[PDB]
Amino acid sequence: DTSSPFFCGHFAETGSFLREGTNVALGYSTRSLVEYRLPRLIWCDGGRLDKPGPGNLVAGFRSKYLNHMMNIWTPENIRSSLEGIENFTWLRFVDTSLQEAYRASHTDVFARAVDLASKQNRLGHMQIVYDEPEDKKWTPVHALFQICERENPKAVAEITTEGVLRDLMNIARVKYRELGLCRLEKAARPRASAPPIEVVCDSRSAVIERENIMFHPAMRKALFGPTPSEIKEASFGPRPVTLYPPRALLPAPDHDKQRFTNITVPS
Amino acid sequence: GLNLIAAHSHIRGLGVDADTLEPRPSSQGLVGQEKARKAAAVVLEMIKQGKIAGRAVLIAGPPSTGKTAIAMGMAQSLGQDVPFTTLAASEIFSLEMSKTEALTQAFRKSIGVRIKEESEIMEGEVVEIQIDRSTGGAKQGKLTIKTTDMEAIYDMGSKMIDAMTKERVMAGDIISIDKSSGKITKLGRSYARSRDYDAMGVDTKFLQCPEGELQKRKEVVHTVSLHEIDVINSRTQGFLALFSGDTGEIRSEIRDQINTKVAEWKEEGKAEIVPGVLFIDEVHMLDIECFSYINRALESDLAPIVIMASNRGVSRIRGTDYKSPHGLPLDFLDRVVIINTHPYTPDELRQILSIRAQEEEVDLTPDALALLTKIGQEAGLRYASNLITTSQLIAAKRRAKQVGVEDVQRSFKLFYDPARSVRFVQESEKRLIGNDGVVDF
Amino acid sequence: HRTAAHTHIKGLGLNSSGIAEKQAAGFVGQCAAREACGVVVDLIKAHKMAGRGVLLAGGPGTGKTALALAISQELGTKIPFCPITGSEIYSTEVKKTEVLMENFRRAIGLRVRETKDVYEGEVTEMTPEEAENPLGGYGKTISTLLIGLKSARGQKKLRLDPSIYEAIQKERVQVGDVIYIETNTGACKRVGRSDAYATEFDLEAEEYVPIPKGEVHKKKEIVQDVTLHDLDVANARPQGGQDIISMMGQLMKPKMTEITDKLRMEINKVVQKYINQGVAELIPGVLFIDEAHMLDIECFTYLNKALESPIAPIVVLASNRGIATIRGADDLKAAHGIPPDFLQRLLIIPTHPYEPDEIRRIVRIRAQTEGVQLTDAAVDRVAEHGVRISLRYCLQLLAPASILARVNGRTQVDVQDIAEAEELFLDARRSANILTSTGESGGLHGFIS
Amino acid sequence: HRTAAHTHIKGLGLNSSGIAEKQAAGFVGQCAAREACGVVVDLIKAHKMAGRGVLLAGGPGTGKTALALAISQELGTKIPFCPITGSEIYSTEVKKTEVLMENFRRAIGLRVRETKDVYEGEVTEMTPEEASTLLIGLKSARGQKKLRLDPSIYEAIQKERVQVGDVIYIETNTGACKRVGRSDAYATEFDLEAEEYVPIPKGEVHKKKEIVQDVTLHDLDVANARPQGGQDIISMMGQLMKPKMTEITDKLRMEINKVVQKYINQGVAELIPGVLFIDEAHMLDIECFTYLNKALESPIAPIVVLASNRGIATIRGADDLKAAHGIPPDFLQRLLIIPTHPYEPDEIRRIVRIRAQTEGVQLTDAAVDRVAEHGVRISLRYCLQLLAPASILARVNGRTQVDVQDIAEAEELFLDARRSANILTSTGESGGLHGFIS
Ligand SMILES: Nc1ncnc2c1ncn2[C@@H]1O[C@H](COP(=O)(O)OP(=O)(O)O)[C@@H](O)[C@H]1O
Ligand SMILES: Nc1ncnc2c1ncn2[C@@H]1O[C@H](COP(=O)(O)OP(=O)(O)O)[C@@H](O)[C@H]1O
Ligand SMILES: Nc1ncnc2c1ncn2[C@@H]1O[C@H](COP(=O)(O)OP(=O)(O)O)[C@@H](O)[C@H]1O
Repeated sequence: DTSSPFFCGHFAETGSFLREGTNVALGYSTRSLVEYRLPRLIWCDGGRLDKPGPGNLVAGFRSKYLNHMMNIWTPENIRSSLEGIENFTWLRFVDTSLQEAYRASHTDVFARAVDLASKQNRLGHMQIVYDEPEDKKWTPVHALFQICERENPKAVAEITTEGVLRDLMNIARVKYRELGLCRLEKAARPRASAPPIEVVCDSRSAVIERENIMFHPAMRKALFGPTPSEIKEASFGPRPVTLYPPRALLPAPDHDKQRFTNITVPS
Repeated sequence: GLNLIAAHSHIRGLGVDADTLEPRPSSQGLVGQEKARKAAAVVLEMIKQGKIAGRAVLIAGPPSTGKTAIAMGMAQSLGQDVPFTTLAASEIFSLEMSKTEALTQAFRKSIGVRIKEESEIMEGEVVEIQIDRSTGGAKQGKLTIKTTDMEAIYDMGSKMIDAMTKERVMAGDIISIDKSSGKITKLGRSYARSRDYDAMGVDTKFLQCPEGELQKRKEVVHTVSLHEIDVINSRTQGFLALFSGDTGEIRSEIRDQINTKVAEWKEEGKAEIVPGVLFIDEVHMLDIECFSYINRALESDLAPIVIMASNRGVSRIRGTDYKSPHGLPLDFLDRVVIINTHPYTPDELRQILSIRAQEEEVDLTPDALALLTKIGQEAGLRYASNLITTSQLIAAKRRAKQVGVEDVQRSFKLFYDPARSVRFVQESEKRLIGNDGVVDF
Repeated sequence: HRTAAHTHIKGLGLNSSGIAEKQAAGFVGQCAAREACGVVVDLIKAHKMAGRGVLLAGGPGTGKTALALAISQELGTKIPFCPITGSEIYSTEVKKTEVLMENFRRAIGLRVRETKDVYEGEVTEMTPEEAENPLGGYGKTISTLLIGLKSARGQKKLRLDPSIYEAIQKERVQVGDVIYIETNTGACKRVGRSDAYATEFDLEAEEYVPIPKGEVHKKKEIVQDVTLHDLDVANARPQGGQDIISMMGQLMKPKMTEITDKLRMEINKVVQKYINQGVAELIPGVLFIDEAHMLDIECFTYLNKALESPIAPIVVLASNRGIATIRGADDLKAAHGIPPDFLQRLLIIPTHPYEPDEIRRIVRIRAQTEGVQLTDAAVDRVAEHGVRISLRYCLQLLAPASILARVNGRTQVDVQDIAEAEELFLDARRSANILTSTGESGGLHGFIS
Repeated sequence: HRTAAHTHIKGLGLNSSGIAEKQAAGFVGQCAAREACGVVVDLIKAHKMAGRGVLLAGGPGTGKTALALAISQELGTKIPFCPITGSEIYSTEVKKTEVLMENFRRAIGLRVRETKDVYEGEVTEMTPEEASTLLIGLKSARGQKKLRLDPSIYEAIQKERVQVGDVIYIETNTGACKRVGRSDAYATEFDLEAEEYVPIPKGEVHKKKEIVQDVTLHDLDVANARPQGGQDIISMMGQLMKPKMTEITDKLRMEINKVVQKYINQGVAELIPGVLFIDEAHMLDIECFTYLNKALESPIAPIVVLASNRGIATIRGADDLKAAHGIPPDFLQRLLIIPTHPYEPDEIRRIVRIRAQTEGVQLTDAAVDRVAEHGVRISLRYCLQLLAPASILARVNGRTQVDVQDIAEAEELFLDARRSANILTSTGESGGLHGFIS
């Protein structure tokens, strides 16, 4: 006897079994019964303070002259204030650049995490290699102020012969695994699920904005991984090339039998 | 189904005349109160005018004298046109945000913008669908539909065939292809293809074919408040906030720009502003930090009319320590205009109990109604209005038809009125925990 | 199998004519409270209720919550009953009126039929089919599949969206894994390797299940018991579907949020749409607020508007206070801690103290409930302690007095065991007497005053 | 045109020599306060101000905020005016010495002139030239026109779904694009496509218009601190990732002053110093009159008009000192204090006439005396709130103008606070079942 939690949304019921015989196509028809009906003046034309259409004549000027001209993170407005007591004095010594800071001060928390996902750490390795009394604790001058990046006991701990400190830094995972909290059957589950509420606005621009925000294929690509065609064109080439999801940035689910769903199978 | 009989499910409007403003004594539920209902009629007729600011009318009066009744009458005598917003004054003290801003959102929720624009829709039973997916894809296809009058064939784009296999439109569905967007809301199933449906329940509703033409334009009228637009223009996809309360401190420049664009929409004739009603129930539960903002939110052009109800006499103001009439400061009592109510005469008590008896459909003998009026003279309306619901059930215990004196005298015997409860507390001091002592026999 | 404080209570013990017969189904005496509780129970089971106030007065140790468990065992299993306290609603994430409304909509139930549309198959050929992808930064994107499901009677070769492919992809479905695609959300739980690929020389510890018999496109109806607060939480924080809001919203930590008025009205209209289709059945319930005097005045203000709703469960308040001061404003005193304006809604049920024979009957019932048999002189001794000291003190002198009896090789409890357990284990009154007498001065052998 | 409590306030009503004249521009009397507020308006326009404080005395019922709205309509739409009450300074996300600086940075204005070159029209071709630059022909109903695009604005066109013949709206300067719809010449290509079929615009293709437009410095602070609006798509979660107000440090403001002075030295923008009107300043506690005494000494601070109606009251947050106006004498010496005296009985009738001809409610001279009687004997805010209900009692009973009888009915239908207090005390005598609960 299989089961699942209750579903609050509005799917599409199949008509009959004797019609769609072999070659059928599933459609993502999940919509919320809770709706929110907006006109095409507020949701599309000139009600949003971000959409730069006619009538909303401010949103182009305000976008340009607050994100690219009068901005204290554009590289021209950093290059004039980097020479002394001034405000971007410290930027030479943190392991960044002007383009690094300009990309870090405009993207999301998400896209900045994807940019962190393809940066090989090296200041932990300095403590492994450059570890002599004669070597006077060498740090690169363009990475000088990253002190806590440099002296880290974890980097030395991951190298030692006996793992007497690697059995202390992640003992939470060992205690969580040895209690059997991954093989234990999930006792509780939510009693109702629902898709997120969408706007019933009857323009094509609303459907374009919904399928570019609610789905937003850049985050889906950065979350699930690369296409196998991309893996073929990156692994049969003559030279090594990089990938924008360098690995599948989906986190490993901490429950082995039931991952990311609520569906229950009897046993 | 979600129309369970509450304590105000018998009020179907304010009940007054709309031609000479005379409070006729028994109509639409509100029975007995005359002067307060005429003043509420004057306030109601200056709400629908629109040519006045956000003013403040204070429904002051004793407990259980029909103040929430007058407010619910004004709520029912407007329909779903002018936005009425209830506000019990303890929804303001939140933790997701501050307190003055939680009050400002409740002011912005009651100023609607009403705009009317057209759509083009299609009714009709689908006769058949053919889709040329042959390895092929969603490229071309034919749709033959009909009403009772029309019948037509359409060819479909790729981003419509991808909407036809999305909703799985069968041969016999009653669909509504909104032409400007492309969504498909299946209104039901046609009866004439009842044989053609196998993967349905045994009990399944079936409609008829739509009557009239197949391609028509609707003049839908939407009305959304300024708080709606404020929460929409606050995040990336922020309207979910007004369904989950996760909105925070909204910056004031967004509210200023939306107050500018609503005026620019009004002057171009694209919009229309509807001032609503805000009912601050139990207004004495606000501290002076609230009144020092309501004193200035009732000044702008965009302010709804505030109706509010106070029970307390000379009482203390929260936040401070000094007493004042009605629990309100005097610099704020200069703003408000007060309607005083009165206690109820016994014949009005009898016919209010008669209306509350006819609402729940409980039969009463006149002797039991006389006894119930005699109880309501000494214990208030709420106790007798609960004795009705108790006495019907006690008559249903012993399989009777009409309630009588032998059941009202049991409901009065088991369930104490609060006067005898105060006497029970005063005569059972040593075991009930007053402040310090517990004595056990 | 653990005897709690309320185990002998099995109901009110009422006759056919609604008259309480004393010493029946757990209770002893207490006529005028149990008849009124029977009236409340039949008020619940008649559905003409949209918010009624029932107060249970009476001093501590007189059985206010024994009546509450009697009501909760008289209504049944399939009627919602939410017991809370007055200190439980003071939270740190939301305002306390949100916790009140969440309890009010925990106390309303709904019984809904659902038709799930499973695709229960064994994956035969899994091959992605990407689409055109010009220069836009993210690169290629898989847009179409050709997954072939193979049940026992008639296979099928179906085509998928990108989102249902991502639902597959976050489940790690290889070739051979049986699945059932749930075409309500889009979710698809892998069950295991099919038994046509079975091999005892294996290491992954997979669960081998046979091929699912029947048609690959099944359709099954179930019955579900969902409260309105479950629908509020479902539409508030979305955790269903295969988009990004409903996927990045189940990796974050869950927070209680403030479900506003508009969602609580729209879900009411959705439930009314369910009822008008002849599918769902509404079953209202009880909110039992024990210790209602701990609620401050900002909660009794909001209970007025919470009870003026056209759909609102019946409230049963318990308050063991006399003339006391309300927690919110410390300058108006009233009976029970209830404010004098909110008190008029309530149908106040009193509760009277006991008698020196009713204590004997309660001691006998409690002794034959826990499993401690004893003699009549010992019953008279425990009833003497019940008259002198307290009611729920003399019940607690039965659990050591069994054990000490098992110390002395006995089976039944005699006078000596209770005469020793009254000396080992003390009450509050004699402890306060020892406190006042011995604790004369603060110092080394004194008490911190 | 809907009536507020200050609809009839148009301006201060002064002479050319800065002397107030009675019954001018909506005011009645109140000479010295209007002369002092005229001097304040001239000080704001003179641009020799880096933090000045102006307090307005006088009890409730007198015209304190009418002077402030007179100043706000005397300056015009150009110079920014930020009215905030005291109670708005409290939040649950930031400290209350930061909402003051947010109001100071909302007060200062920065005016930029732009010449937006908009391009409405139907796409004729999408031709990639180099292998990069992609020409677009924008066909109007007056003629098509070639257009060479940057290789970064084309990646903003391409994110939008523009294929063959979609009408578009290209901003030339700011590079902002919107797809309006599919043109109606390509309407019936297929028969049930789903687009918004709009006609080709019957104007120019190249419309050149200029716009003067303001930016407050607080919007610069927020737009330079956190990413706002455009690419902030992770804010749809809501819990921790929403645009929560954050503690804008002094270093960020100290750099934004450098950047704005750079763009003022190029002659691009203009600077206009604004007005912060803090109303009911007793709600400001002593942990903010300490911070104002520092923050007004900046060389960038705007003028602050404080309003306070109290006498010798207790300063909030420190219960063991009394002071005039609820203002600490550490701070009260900074302020220029302007008195606001009460109203004579011959100066209430003119307020009744002006408030009556603002709402359109016309009435006889035998009723103006009765409204002035209620204005003298009770209050001024109450007598002005019987002109609007009595008109509702005028057109219902078959009349047009308001007589004595409608106001004699409205004084019984609409009781004030004083007679309600007398009914609350004397008539509501016993506290029982049918009594008030004190
Ligand atoms: N004029 C009236 N007509 C009918 N019922 C009334 C009237 N006035 C009061 N009631 C009833 O009396 C009860 C108390 O009214 P309510 O306004 O809730 O009291 P309070 O003003 O203390 O809130 C309500 O349940 C209402 O049904
Ligand atoms: N009528 C009764 N019959 C049997 N036991 C009772 C009765 N009334 C009270 N008790 C006992 O009193 C104890 C405490 O009662 P409780 O309801 O917790 O007191 P309070 O009313 O102070 O909450 C319970 O363990 C219960 O067994
Ligand atoms: N000189 C004046 N001319 C006309 N109306 C005035 C004048 N002064 C005050 N008022 C009236 O006073 C009311 C505003 O009082 P207000 O200044 O808000 O008092 P406070 O500042 O104490 O709150 C307005 O309704 C306005 O009509």
